[PDB]
Amino acid sequence: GTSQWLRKTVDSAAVILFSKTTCPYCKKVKDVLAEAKIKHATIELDQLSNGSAIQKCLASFSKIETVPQMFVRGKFIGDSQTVLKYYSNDELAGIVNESKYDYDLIVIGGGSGGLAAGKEAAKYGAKTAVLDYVEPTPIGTTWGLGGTCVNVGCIPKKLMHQAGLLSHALEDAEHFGWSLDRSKISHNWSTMVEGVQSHIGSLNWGYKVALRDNQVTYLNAKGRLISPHEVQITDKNQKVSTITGNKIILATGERPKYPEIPGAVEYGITSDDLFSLPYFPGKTLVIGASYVALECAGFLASLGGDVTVMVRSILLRGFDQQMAEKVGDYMENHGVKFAKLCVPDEIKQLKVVDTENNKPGLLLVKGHYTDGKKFEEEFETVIFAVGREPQLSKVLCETVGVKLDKNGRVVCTDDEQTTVSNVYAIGDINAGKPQLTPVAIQAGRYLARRLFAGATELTDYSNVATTVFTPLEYGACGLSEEDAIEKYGDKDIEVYHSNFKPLEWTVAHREDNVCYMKLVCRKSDNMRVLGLHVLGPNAGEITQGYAVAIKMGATKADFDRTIGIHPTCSETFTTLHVTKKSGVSPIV
Amino acid sequence: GTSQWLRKTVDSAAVILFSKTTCPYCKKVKDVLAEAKIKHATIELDQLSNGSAIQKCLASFSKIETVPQMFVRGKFIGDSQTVLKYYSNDELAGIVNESKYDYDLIVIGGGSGGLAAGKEAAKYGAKTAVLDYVEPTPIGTTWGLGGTCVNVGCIPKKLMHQAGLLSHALEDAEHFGWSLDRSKISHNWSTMVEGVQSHIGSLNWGYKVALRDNQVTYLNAKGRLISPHEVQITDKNQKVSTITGNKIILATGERPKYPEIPGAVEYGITSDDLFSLPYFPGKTLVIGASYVALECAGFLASLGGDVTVMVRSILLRGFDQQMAEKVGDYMENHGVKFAKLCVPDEIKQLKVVDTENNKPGLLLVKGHYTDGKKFEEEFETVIFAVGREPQLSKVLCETVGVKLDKNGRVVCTDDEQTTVSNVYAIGDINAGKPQLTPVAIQAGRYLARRLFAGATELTDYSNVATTVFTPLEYGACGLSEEDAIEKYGDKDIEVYHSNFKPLEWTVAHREDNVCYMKLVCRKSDNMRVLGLHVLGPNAGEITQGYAVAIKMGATKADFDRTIGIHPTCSETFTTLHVTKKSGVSPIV
Ligand SMILES: Cc1cc2nc3c(=O)[nH]c(=O)nc-3n(C[C@H](O)[C@H](O)[C@H](O)COP(=O)(O)OP(=O)(O)OC[C@H]3O[C@@H](n4cnc5c(N)ncnc54)[C@H](O)[C@@H]3O)c2cc1C
Ligand SMILES: Cc1cc2nc3c(=O)[nH]c(=O)nc-3n(C[C@H](O)[C@H](O)[C@H](O)COP(=O)(O)OP(=O)(O)OC[C@H]3O[C@@H](n4cnc5c(N)ncnc54)[C@H](O)[C@@H]3O)c2cc1C
Ligand SMILES: N#Cc1cccc2c3c([nH]c12)CCCC3
Ligand SMILES: N#Cc1cccc2c3c([nH]c12)CCCC3
Repeated sequence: GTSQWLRKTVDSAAVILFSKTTCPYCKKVKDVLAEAKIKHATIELDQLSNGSAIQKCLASFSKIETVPQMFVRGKFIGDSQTVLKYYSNDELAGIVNESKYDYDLIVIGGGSGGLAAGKEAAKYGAKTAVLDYVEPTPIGTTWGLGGTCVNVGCIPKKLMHQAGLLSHALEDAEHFGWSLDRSKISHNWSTMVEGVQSHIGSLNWGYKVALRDNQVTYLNAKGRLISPHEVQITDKNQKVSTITGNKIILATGERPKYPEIPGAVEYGITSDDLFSLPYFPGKTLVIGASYVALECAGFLASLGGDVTVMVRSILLRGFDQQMAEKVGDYMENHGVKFAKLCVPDEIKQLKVVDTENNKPGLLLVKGHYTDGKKFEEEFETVIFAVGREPQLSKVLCETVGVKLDKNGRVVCTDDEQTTVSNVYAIGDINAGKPQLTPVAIQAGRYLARRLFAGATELTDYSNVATTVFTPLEYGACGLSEEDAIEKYGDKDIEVYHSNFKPLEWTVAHREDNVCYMKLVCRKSDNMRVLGLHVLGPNAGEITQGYAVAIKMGATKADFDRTIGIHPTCSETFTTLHVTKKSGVSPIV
Repeated sequence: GTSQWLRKTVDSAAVILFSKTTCPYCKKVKDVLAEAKIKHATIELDQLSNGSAIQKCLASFSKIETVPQMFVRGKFIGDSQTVLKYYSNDELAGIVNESKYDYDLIVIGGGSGGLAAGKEAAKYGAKTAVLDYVEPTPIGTTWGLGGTCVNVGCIPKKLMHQAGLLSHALEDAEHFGWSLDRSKISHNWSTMVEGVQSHIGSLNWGYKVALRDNQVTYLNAKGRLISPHEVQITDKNQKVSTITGNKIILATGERPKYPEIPGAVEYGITSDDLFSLPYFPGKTLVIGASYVALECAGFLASLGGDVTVMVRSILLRGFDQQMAEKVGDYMENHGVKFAKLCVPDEIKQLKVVDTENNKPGLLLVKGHYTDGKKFEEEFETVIFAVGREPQLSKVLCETVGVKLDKNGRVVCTDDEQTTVSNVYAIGDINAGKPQLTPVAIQAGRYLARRLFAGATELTDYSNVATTVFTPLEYGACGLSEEDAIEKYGDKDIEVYHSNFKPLEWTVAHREDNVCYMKLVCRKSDNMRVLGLHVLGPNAGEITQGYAVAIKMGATKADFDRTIGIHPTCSETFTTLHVTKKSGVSPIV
């Protein structure tokens, strides 16, 4: 019970003190540790409804019953007088660096969650080190500390989204009385990349400073787990060496995948190259239909690019497919060409990349349709976006004993633990979890606090809100319509749906019936909202708030009784009434 | 009990039928009424957990116990065979127009809630009429059906907001690689008003069509309640006449207020004139500090106007005052001049409005500071925005017996009822209620359904979300910080707060620490979120979703455990930690 919790907190904490806020004698020892710059976690026993039980239970270790007690790395250090004896006699910081290992904590992977974990760990006294290498792309693209979001993901994509919507700011700017001529402005790619790279720069720097000011040894080195507590590192100078840690965290994320065909790796790029590209790609083939694939097709189009997407099977597999279809129909209606049910066979080269003039090469793409017909067409740039995958063999010697799944990802209990007890994994290599940057951040912080601070809080992986930043934005929460039938049966599912139109689009003369939204509720369980969907502007802002109501289990009636803000788009959700079952049309 | 509910539903319904979905004999009578185009409400007894009790209780009226039973205006009409006897013998529509009054329902006021009520009422068979007059402003400004939001409120203001933000689209458009020169574009006022007026036109028309297709007699006439069931109307031709109604609904909203000083009414305008102004106002005095006053100062500035606001007392009285201050400091830092603690004495005229050249007059404003000092300065346009007020004496003869409060508003029970039983009020003349367009809409629909359909649902007036559409937008939900102390005491209040910066502002080189947000929770009641506040872009979208969680009573831990969407602004709310109490700084 409580019994058993507290033996784990004492064992795993680097430095921990039990106390009471109403106590001079706890206060006087805190003061000694602030001054000697000794960092620690602290449990105020007068603040848990468990504190009496623990205060007596503590004695199993300390053979005493009173506050304060200080432990260092599982070992009882002493009460008040003995601590200040260790201090007055100049013996403190030598016992507080007593460790069977170099580091309390070694984090392989300096990305989203990996930095999140390290930062929170050193807060509570754990001697923490953090390791990052960026494997260069086939053409040599490489970036700075921070991981996939910062450098080749959510941050550079979304700014590049923003530059695309500004293409319709200027269109609309005319009808609202501004005296520009949209039809005579042009977008410049280099100037756009230059700023996006300037901001990424300042993120790279800010993380290095953050780590340095928390006492975290950053180690620009490729790291491998040979034994449970032995991590082996290799630097830029190719020097080898082993470091040791009590607890080891695996947070190395993923990297892009390539179709096995002639020409791919040679003459094609991916997401990692695109965001610091030194020239505008020009005519572009986007192979793939993931969110990454449509989003990148999206801003390329919006910045005057000539864009084509080659769709193997469906658009956005695993999302609601009505919204898929709607998402893509906006993009077709606004430029982006789709090659439907189609698949590459080989890339040949017609012109080499000209790295003096900032100009692309030129390509011949050869592929086929599923019905038989051929596919042949020329393109200046070919971007593959067909999936991401981890590469744990480079990182995790199969001999240590961590159970990978069939995909390549790690099997973890609901506290992120691997089949070796001193190792854990978070981020994209956790199996069957949401592969999202704030999800990683959520895991790495809550896990840190349980290893080095006695926290019990788990991460809730369910019902995590998402948004795709396509020309029209799509934001989502919960099950998609088709699944929620496949689980409770059509009869048990009612759906409320509606078109709409942002007030801003009225004067701009935009479309009457493209925006859409729907609630998928369960009849039998009090009409409980099972999933929520919206396509229109600012879907991220519109969605995120409803992620809370839903995590508390909201029903339709909660939506009905709550009052809207006007004029907004989001206020349509409070007044829905037309059901799919009814057959009444959802227009305006 | 149930007993008593059902005598009210039978009494007030114009035409109502009790039935069961599993019934051929109910079906066969519905078919007869669809064909004769007879409209009605319908209670399926096999769908309430009260249905057995009612089915027997019904007999108090019908002396029978079986389905279906049809009543018209409180009178039992017959079972199946007798209804189709009335029909085969060509006697139906004559009994279904049996009424002790011309209309079931007379709605004085053709605005937000007033139209909302009328529309929902005629759905369930009630012979409904709707009345609207627009009292011309002192200079003669007048508009079409729809009310204050449509014509001189939320719709024309917010589009005019939109034209203001597009002023910073074009600024930012440069840094994202677009080849315009922001510094050489100018805004044209006439072209902007022209479009906003085009959209309002199409709203005016759409309401007239809506009313006409629901069978609602629209009566462009000024209406007055002389007796409880007698309403007297006067048209454009000044013709008098009386109409009679069973139930009477008061929904005439409000109109603008004027300071009692020389020159005001003569040489000044208000909100009603501004939105169809035929010239750009130029140099403008904004007297007032309501939301209306800052919002209008806001877009005038953003469209290059030279703008000044004269603040009697505080900014935005009744909102959080930290957010007030922050709101205004953005506007000062972005142009808008504030004359602090200051008050007009008189307006004199230097030039008359020149209505050929589309040019304003010119004014001399004379006023004083509260400390003594004088105020004297010239201005091309003076906009008064010092409060709205109803004028019920024009509408409601004091002799009938409806209890007004001290302000001028009506006293209603929590079902919108006036001290006369057949009369009700909704919208801005309901006392002590939120004066918001979707609030009016919410009252007018739920009230309709209870008068003519047996509904029991009330409107929940508490915790209604708001947003001010100032240059920086401020959206709000719940108590403001100062109140939530004044009710539970400082010790019981914890506050979580944080700065932030939209990812979009990064490349645009906008400000590091202007955006702000905070959660005001109650320690003792499980840290329950009492109010929520945000200042940044898209506050309306950002807020509205959290209006639901809060209506279900969300606590901080609900925010902590829910996962964010990234990059958005809204995702800061899921990761708050710094408390005001702690004193840790909220920057970035
Ligand atoms: C184009 C794109 C856009 C995206 N947009 C969004 C979005 O808008 N929102 C969202 O929530 N998610 C988005 N994602 C997903 C998001 O990036 C991931 O959830 C996130 O990056 C996962 O973080 P992580 O901490 O698991 O690992 P990563 O961020 O991938 O970081 C792990 C780091 O460890 C390094 N590493 C690997 N092996 C070693 C080794 N042996 N030694 C040392 N270092 C090593 C890697 O190079 C990397 O820098 C996007 C992804 C892509 C590709
Ligand atoms: C500038 C401005 C901006 C606003 N912006 C917002 C916003 O963004 N969001 C929001 O929620 N609220 C906003 N409001 C408030 C919103 O307009 C009100 O809540 C709403 O208009 C109230 O509607 P109502 O149905 O009570 O009456 P009204 O909309 O005022 O309609 C009543 C109608 O009845 C007419 N009438 C009066 N007397 C008679 C009579 N004797 N005979 C016939 N007809 C008569 C009136 O002329 C009017 O047309 C704004 C208000 C203003 C002034
Ligand atoms: N299409 C599109 C699109 C997608 C998202 C946001 C916007 C905005 C405009 N167009 C948008 C024009 C001005 C208002 C903001
Ligand atoms: N200041 C300001 C302001 C207020 C509300 C929204 C916005 C946006 C910009 N400025 C904004 C620039 C482009 C992104 C959208």
